[PDB]
Amino acid sequence: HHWGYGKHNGPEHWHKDFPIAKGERQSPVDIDTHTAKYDPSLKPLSVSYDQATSLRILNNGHAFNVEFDDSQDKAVLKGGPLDGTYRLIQFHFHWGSLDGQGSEHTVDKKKYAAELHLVHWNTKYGDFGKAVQQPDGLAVLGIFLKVGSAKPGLQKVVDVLDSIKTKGKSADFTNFDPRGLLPESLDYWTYPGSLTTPPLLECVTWIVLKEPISVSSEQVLKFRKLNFNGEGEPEELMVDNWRPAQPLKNRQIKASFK
Ligand SMILES: CCc1cc2c(cc1OS(N)(=O)=O)CC[C@@H]1[C@@H]2CC[C@]2(C)[C@@H](O)CC[C@@H]12
Ligand SMILES: [Zn+2]
Repeated sequence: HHWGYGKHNGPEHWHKDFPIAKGERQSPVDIDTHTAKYDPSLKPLSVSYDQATSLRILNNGHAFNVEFDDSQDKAVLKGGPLDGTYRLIQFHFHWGSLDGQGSEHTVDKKKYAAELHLVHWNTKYGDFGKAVQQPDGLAVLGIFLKVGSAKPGLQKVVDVLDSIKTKGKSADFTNFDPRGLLPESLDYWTYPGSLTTPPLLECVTWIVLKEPISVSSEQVLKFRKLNFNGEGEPEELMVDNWRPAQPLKNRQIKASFK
């Protein structure tokens, strides 16, 4: 009876195994755009993905991860609120059963159809497992998806999903360029928070882009054909794999823009 997103093991249950669920810097949150404060002094984001080396795509039973070779500085995030250099290790998404829900963060209570998480770790901690133990260990770039025009740079991801339908399946996934998933603007909101799934560690500097990307109805429909279950187990569609907004508590969300 491990954690998931169902009635009996979903977000309202997680605190029993992971009491930090009720902690002081949990994610996601609602971004109240009127209350976020512009922070001049915030630096421009630097996203350097030209040498990114994707390796594999994996269905892990709650999402699918596109994993990268993070054994050298090849794809890094710097600047913004960040001190130092953070290396891209993977990206994944959260999405809904309907276009009207699926994002983890909300904007003035608005839910998007999905949310992309580009996960990076602070190189001063040597590797990802040590980084998640630190309050400034990770930087996650969050990008909202709305349904409209297709995102051509997403299509290679969509087309391999048939090969990783069930939990534990993986496939080769080389030469994928994550620059094709970024919106035009890098304007962002930032706040200190956590992993959004168990173990809910409070190790993340969240950087959430203001501008969503558009994906087509057919693209997000293909996400919804994935399974939470393993092969040969009863089929449960991988949909609504999002945690709802958590209390902001004693945090201020900062904006990079007026
Ligand atoms: C930031 C991406 C991330 C990493 C991890 C999870 C979840 C992720 O999603 S999210 N939405 O970006 O927060 C949950 C499983 C975690 C993992 C970090 C590494 C571990 C903590 C392992 O040491 C033990 C369980 C693993
Ligand atoms: Zn995530």
